[PDB]
Amino acid sequence: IQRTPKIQVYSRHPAENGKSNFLNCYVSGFHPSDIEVDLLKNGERIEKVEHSDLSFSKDWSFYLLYYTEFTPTEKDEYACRVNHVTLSQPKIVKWDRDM
Amino acid sequence: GSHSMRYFYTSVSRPGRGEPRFISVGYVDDTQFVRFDSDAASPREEPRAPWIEQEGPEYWDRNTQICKTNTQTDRESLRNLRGYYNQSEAGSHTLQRMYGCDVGPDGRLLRGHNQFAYDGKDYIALNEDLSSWTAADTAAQITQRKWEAARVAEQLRTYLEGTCVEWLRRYLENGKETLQRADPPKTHVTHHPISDHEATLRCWALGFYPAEITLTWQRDGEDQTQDTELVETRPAGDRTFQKWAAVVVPSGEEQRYTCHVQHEGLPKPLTLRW
Amino acid sequence: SHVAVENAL
Repeated sequence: IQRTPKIQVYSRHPAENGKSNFLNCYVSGFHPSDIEVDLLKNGERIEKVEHSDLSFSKDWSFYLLYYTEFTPTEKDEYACRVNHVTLSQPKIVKWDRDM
Repeated sequence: GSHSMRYFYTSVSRPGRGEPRFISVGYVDDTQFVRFDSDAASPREEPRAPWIEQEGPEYWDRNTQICKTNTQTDRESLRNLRGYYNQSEAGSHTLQRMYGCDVGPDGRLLRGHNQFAYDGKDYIALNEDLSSWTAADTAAQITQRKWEAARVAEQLRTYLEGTCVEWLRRYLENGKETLQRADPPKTHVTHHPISDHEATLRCWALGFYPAEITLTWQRDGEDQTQDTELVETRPAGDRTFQKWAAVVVPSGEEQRYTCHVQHEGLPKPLTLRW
Repeated sequence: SHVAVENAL
């Protein structure tokens, strides 16, 4: 009766190095609703990360969008770190501009 | 032509850390327009879309009061449910509700909804006839008998056929500039060499509304349902959505592949290629 | 607008 979160990390607009943008971490399909989500820049936690209001899908599983304004580059690494009761340890998903 | 309004209620208990937290969000189609959080300093229903901001003080007062009442009622429900299932007071539990109306092109109710889930599982639901209930288990059958005695079905049918539809159509008119203007996807195809044998073709759909969309890859005209990677439709963060579909092709055969996109914002279905 | 009907489970 618990469901582990699906995770997608991506940008609002197509990535342009030096072009300002939004980094998204979309967590969905999870239950219960208690969840911790952090956006990371080069391994470090980003403060000023906002999220959508808790809602759920037809199958009752919850979904949330965590996002922050960012400017991409060739070297800067980005990722999402998610913790949930169904996870023995935090799950990290790296941002891939082609996905 | 097939518009909906939905409210989603979520209450979660936190034993030893005070009363359960109650959250409510409301949607017209795929657009959230209100929210409420019982933990807020002075909890109010708050606007989440531009077209709702115009509603006057009485609108906000009334819905805020309903939300505050629901907060308390949900706490009563959680306690009752705990008893039905002989559960202890040490565990956190969840009560969810979704309800609302679908309106047809004639402006009449097409379908009403009112259903509940306890700890992520179907608990009780109002049937499509809006006059009978479907109870998932013996606990939910207790609830049903209380709600039959209180004639809840009759009260909900009234709301769903009248108030619900009337407000939905009002919202649709007030926000018609955004709500009744489908935004077709911006589309393109990318190509990512895996090695010399093969490469990935990814078909993109960006910034579309509403969320409903169909993306498929074809080789020579036949669908690749089996070899296609299809990600879940995701929010862009600006009230539009994104989706992509990818397929692995042998180097030199990219030619045989076409991406097909269907969306209500498109004059005609698109077919893209690399 | 929210339904004004309220019934504990």
